[PDB]
Amino acid sequence: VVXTTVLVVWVFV
Amino acid sequence: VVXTTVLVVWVFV
Amino acid sequence: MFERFTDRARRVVVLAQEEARMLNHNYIGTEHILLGLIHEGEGVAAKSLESLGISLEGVRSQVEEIIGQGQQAPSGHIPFTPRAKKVLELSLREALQLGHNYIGTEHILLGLIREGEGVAAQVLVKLGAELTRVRQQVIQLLSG
Repeated sequence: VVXTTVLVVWVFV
Repeated sequence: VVXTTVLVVWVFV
Repeated sequence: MFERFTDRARRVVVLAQEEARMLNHNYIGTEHILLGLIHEGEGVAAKSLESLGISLEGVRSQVEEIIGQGQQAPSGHIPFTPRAKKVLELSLREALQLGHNYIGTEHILLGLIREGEGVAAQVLVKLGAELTRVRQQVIQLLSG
């Protein structure tokens, strides 16, 4: 499972 | 002084 | 404009999502930002609490008792509640009041309290973490 941790518009990616 | 509340990569603009 | 979250503050928020994953929660509330704050347990926010008599594992089981646990663990992103979003925005407002051009764990503590309605604020004020008091432990500690 892909768990990116950049915050974009309050969503982690 | 000028306050912006967009959250964009950990910084508030 | 352009206030930056410290790398420590950024960890608190990354931690906030995982606390909620461990609990099977399908949301990130103010309580999980306080757990994150506790989990990194190292910043000015954590020392401002301990320096007031507050035990950070007392806080943790207090919060964990109120919110319980979920049925099963969700995947990917778990959405931040609006009031959790409002904590982070009140952090910037609390940093600005002090005249700071950054957002660190200290300010996140103040926004959790200032938010004034969520699980995190209710737990904090039951333990003396009153706003103007925490403000003063933040300022004396920061003096330097």
